[PDB]
Amino acid sequence: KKKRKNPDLGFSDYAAAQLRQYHRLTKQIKPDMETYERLREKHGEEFFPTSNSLLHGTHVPSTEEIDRMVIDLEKQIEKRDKYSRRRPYNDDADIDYINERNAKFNKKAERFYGKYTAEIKQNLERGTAV
Amino acid sequence: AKTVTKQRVESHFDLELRAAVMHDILDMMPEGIKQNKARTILQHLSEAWRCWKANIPWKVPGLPTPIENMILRYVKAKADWWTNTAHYNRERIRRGATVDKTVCKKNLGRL
Amino acid sequence: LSEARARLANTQGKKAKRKAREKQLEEARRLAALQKRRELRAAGIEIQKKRKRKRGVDYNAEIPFEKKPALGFYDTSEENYQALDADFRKLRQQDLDGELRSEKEGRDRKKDKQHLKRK
Amino acid sequence: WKIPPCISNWKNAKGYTIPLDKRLAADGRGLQTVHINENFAKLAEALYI
Amino acid sequence: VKNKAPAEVQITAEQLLREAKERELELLPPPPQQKITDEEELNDYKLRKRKTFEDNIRKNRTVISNWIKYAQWEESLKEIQRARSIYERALDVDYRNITLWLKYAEMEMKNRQVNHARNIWDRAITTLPRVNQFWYKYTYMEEMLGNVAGARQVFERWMEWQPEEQAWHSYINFELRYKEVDRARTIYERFVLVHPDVKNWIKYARFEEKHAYFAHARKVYERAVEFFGDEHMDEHLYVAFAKFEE
Amino acid sequence: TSDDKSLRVWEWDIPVDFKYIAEPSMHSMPAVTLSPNGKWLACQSMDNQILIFGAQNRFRLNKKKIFKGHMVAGYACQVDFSPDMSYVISGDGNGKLNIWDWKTTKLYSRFKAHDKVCIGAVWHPHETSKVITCGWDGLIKLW
RNA sequence: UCCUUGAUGAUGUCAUACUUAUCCUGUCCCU
RNA sequence: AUCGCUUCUCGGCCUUUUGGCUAAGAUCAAGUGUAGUAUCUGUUCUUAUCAUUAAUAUCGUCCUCUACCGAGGACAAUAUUAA
Ligand SMILES: [Mg+2]
Repeated sequence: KKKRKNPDLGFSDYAAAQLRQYHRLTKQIKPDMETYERLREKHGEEFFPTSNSLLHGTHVPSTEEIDRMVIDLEKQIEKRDKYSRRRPYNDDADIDYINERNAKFNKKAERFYGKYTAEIKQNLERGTAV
Repeated sequence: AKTVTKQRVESHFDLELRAAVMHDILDMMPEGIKQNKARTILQHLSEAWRCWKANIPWKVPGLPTPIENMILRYVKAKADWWTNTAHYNRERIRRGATVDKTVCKKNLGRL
Repeated sequence: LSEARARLANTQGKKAKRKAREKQLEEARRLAALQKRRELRAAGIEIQKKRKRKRGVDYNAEIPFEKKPALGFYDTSEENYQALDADFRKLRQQDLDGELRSEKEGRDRKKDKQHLKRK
Repeated sequence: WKIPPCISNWKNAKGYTIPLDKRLAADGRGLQTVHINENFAKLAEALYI
Repeated sequence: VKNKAPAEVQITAEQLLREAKERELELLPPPPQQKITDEEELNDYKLRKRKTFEDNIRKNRTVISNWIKYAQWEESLKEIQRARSIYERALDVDYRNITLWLKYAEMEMKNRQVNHARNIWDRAITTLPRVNQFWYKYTYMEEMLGNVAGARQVFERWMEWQPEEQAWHSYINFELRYKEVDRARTIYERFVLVHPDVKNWIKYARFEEKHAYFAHARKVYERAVEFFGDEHMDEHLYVAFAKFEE
Repeated sequence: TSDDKSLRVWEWDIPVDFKYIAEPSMHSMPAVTLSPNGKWLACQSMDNQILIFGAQNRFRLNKKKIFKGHMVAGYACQVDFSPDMSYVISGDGNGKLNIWDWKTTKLYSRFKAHDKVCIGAVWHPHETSKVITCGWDGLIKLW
């Protein structure tokens, strides 16, 4: 029995998120050795190419290969589409906005200036006192 | 290529100051910053100039100190411009030289 | 209090307000002209219309400011794409553009309201 | 290197409604700290004497 | 008869805000469900939408999202030659914007155009070669398509640039994923020759441990402790070599 | 009723129009029909609804009665009311008749009769047993 | 040899009250 | 312990969001009329959908063929018995 924990830190980079996404996708894939050793025996010496080998303009993927690629890419697109999970909308909070963009601007304002404007909120709720 | 004559002077100054700040914030951000956020800093520059004219102390509670120092720099530049223009126009209105009525009211409002 | 609520809700100038009405009227006149043209095509009458503008017909006629894709090192002349199935007996203007975000989030906040209020 | 949104005392282009604590987050007029001198005391006392 | 009397409710400002938001005096109704018949009306719809997007492109000019929305709309209707034109125009505007290359290549992958997408990846890694996103996705497309030798060649083109630690580990993991502990050993030799660091020799030695090559691992150890010298080394190298011989 | 979305009411043989009704909201009125009581009008507005306008001197549309179970994006159509004003039958592009309860204001019944879009629907004025429809497919049907 | 889903008198008419292609420039009442 | 589905909770992205300038750019209180339009209040009529079976046989439109006519095929309910 094995065990692994993989949380995430903050954003920091569009390349670190790429690399995390790549490690996920690249651990998920499983090779089939039959096609591999078939192509190995067929191609022989040129199966371990350098940068300048010759085979750049030759490969033609059979229908199952491109089907596997498109299925994988659709799964990847769906996992990317779930990137911002929608927080649930309670209506018990005293609303503070006259619009739909106004609400999101007030949310950004509470993100940035919520740590500082905490005494004045207490004054406004206790009756503009202290 | 329209010339900056007399009715375009202030608008062109504010058109060029804003471009200078655009260049400086594109060069000031480090290597892996998301390259948005120019509009927000320009709004802060506008607010620092309005607090300068209002003699209101301007202080944004969290703001990176290179951005805060750069906005203070360009606000001091526009302040020197505004004040030296007010000196020149007041000396003109005093000596009797030809001035517009609009620049008379503008000079009163600056003074 | 009524004027207070009406002036708190407002965020638009005169010009935005007239453009909103103009867009509504454009939608109305487009539906009316569509009704007339669909009736003419239904009964069968080939009345044509004019068009007087420089650009604008360049969009459906061909590709607007076409750049061919730069090509190289892999033969890309045989392969081609399969076009869209029409299905002109179920299809809606809403069906092509997809559900706009305010409808989906309205359905979601309705579901949230129900599951909060019943619990 | 994150930039906070500008909440202005003057301009409200899209006519939003901003909470009062946010709207009055002008800290400089709250930390301005009008501090009195100690030479008013000598003046007041000498004048009463 | 009106009665002055002190109340109970005492209306507040947040109640005014709640009642002002519910007036909805800017929320226009959605357009009516309009069923379109034969392709005259479909072309009229397309005319309206293309005019809207081309007008947004005229004003913004830059603003890369406008191009992306218009290209996604063209790919949704399987008119992907239009979208090839739109992405090529957008790359004429801004060729250094990496997600634009990504969306163009993922359209050509998604629509079963393996060969167009493959051309796009080749052009992408040519023009923006220090963007590692491009190389990962192109060597991953060549692995999902089954072109093993093609992914070998793209990895070799990528190792020509001397990228970073993670690129070489991804190439080694590719090799080890298939078979080929000898070729992964060659890539490990190149990697320790192009990134000399104590942690890299430790990782390569740990590799030779985990594939049971204790004589090879000891030769790596003897080649590492001699290469670093005498005056520089931190603990970790001799700690790992001590733990190995333990 | 006109292509421009307005109604013009007139006395007979006199050119001027006494009452003009327009609201920026209403999309159009391609077909309008008058109740057997002479009390209510029914327009099939393009906007996918039916509007009731009081026949009575006050030509003011009333909020209480509305109909929106059916879609005509932009089709001419006939709306009729079952004699006795019990029901309203709309014919639509999709081809399905929409029967509403006037009293209760709710789509009581619906048919997918016709395979092509259907226009005029008539309730036999004397017999309650049936209605007659027509539409593009070229057939007259009796329901 | 089909086909798809529900929110407690109503509806209509008459009367009363509130805003002009359309303009004029200000005062009451008790100790 | 592991994998998948569902309910609930939470963190991160959420500049995706306030897209110029000046003398805050300037200024700052009120009915006079009508008819016409809109809204509200009563005055009047709400609870349900309507109308035999089994067996047997066979004028109108459309298509094809032959010289308006004839033939063939298909579709549209009809007749009889019995409670
Ligand atoms: Mg205004």
